[PDB]
Amino acid sequence: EKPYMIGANSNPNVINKSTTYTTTTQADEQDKPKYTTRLEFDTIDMIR
Amino acid sequence: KYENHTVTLKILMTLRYVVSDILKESRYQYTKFNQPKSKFENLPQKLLL
Amino acid sequence: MIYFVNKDRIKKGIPLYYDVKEITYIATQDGTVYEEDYEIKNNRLYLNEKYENHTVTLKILMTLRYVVSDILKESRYQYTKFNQPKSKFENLPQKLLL
Amino acid sequence: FINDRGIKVLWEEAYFCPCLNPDTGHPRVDCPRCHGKGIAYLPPKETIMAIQSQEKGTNQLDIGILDTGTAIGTTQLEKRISYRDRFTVPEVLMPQQ
Amino acid sequence: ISLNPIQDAKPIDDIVDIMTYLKNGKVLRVKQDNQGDILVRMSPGKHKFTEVSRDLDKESFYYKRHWVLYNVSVNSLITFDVYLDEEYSETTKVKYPKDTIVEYTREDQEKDVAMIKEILTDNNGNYFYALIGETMLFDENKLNKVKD
Amino acid sequence: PIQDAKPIDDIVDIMTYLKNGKVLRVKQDNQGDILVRMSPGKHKFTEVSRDLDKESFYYKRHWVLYNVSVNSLITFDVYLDEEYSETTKVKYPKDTIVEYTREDQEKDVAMIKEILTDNNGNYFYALIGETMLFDENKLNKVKD
Ligand SMILES: [Zn+2]
Repeated sequence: EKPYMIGANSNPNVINKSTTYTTTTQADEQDKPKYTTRLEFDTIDMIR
Repeated sequence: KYENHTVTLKILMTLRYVVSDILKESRYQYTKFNQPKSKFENLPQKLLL
Repeated sequence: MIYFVNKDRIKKGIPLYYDVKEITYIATQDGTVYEEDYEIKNNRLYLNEKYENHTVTLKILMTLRYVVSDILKESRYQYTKFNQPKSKFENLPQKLLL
Repeated sequence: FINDRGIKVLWEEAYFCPCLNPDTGHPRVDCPRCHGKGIAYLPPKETIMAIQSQEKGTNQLDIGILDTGTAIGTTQLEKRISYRDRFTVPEVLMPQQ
Repeated sequence: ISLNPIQDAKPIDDIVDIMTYLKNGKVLRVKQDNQGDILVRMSPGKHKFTEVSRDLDKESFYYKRHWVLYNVSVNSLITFDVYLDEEYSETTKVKYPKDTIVEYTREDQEKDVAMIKEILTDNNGNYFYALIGETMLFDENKLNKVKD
Repeated sequence: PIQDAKPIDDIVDIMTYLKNGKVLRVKQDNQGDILVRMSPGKHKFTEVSRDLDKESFYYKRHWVLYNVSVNSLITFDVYLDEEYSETTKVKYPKDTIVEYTREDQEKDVAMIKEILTDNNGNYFYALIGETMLFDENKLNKVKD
């Protein structure tokens, strides 16, 4: 009903942000994938 | 039957390796783009097997 | 560098192995040393009697220096003639191994 | 460029400890400033430095195994490093057994 | 003139209840430290096996989650906090969750630390905080957190 | 009361004492204590020492230059070195997270507001938001 307006910003200020270090752990994980094109040799043509 | 005979074999075995040195051992990046905050990532080691 | 002090070196003045431009940091067993206690003249160092048998160490800055230990690709030449009344000979840069 | 490609590192300068024996010219086995090594160190200075070619070269000998290798670094401007200066990289951890 | 209190997503600590829910087939969400947040599920039908999906949102008619077989580890469950996917949501990522000890300024200009026992919201989406020993509900700006 | 602590509030007083040349003690977080000092002589600059014990014939302090940050001084607690007390033998330190029960048998958390003792050595503690005193047993040390 009411018009949709941007309004004001909400992000607060942050100071002295420290880096993230990957934590060592013996526990298992799952490796986040990327699905995309694969490159391969033309082994048949290599035989030729 | 082969008590005092000789025997010879042609055999297939799995490939195996051990790390005899670690080379160009650490490579680093402060990845910051498209992250909430700076992150440290260890890039690939090279091994001399 | 580091030097060991004795009752004789205190009066003569410590002979320095290097030259001097300015001193970064001095120290001894009793701690650091201030400008009020040491002086340098003619590239040798004097100390007051408080450090008769103490050790002294210094971090020092000195001018860069070199000597020519070989001359390499020693001569390169050009008969420059363009835009000259007559042919002229010019010696191009030497390379030095310092 | 250097601040971009580098890694945060603590730079502490080196200087001979006063504890050196005045006659033999060799250091005390244990003292607060230097733990047997004949060279003491100043307070650290936070610094960004680039590092390359890092090598964990292992030599196996009768005395035992020994870790020694070459790592090539490149500093910022206006910094005048000296021989046997010391650096430590808290971020990077190394496995040993 | 407000909205009723909003429940926080209770983490599950006991492995037994986690396994029971999984056997029932209810979805689980695992906060992996290294590689983000993932969903975990038991395959339907006779061929039982665990499945993972990174389609990290509530299921919707226009957004159907895809499940990949994975060999989920017990240690992963134990060391990583796990939540029921029916609860864990973007609805309220409150800066000061329930049972958190926070520092609040009292009227006598003396800073005190109290544990948040109840949190609710209002029309504007604000976060009203209830602290033990006091009836008036504080606001986000007034409070402060003390860590370690 | 106990005379084991006399923290400085204003940084201006800290600088005034540094001008006078008196040594200071500056605490740290999960880290060793520090002593700070102003160098004598012509050149004035801050100096620090990792040692803490009093100077003696068998023990001498070591001083070196350091670019001390005013942030540390203003934030961290500061004392006069000569008048500092090593420890007050109490179970709970000042400004420590603690748990207790209110007058209506309701459990509540707080930090220690004051550390007190009687003439017989019995220690009483006052918490924030609680005027009354609490026994050592009645308190509980909250785990981080
Ligand atoms: Zn030494």
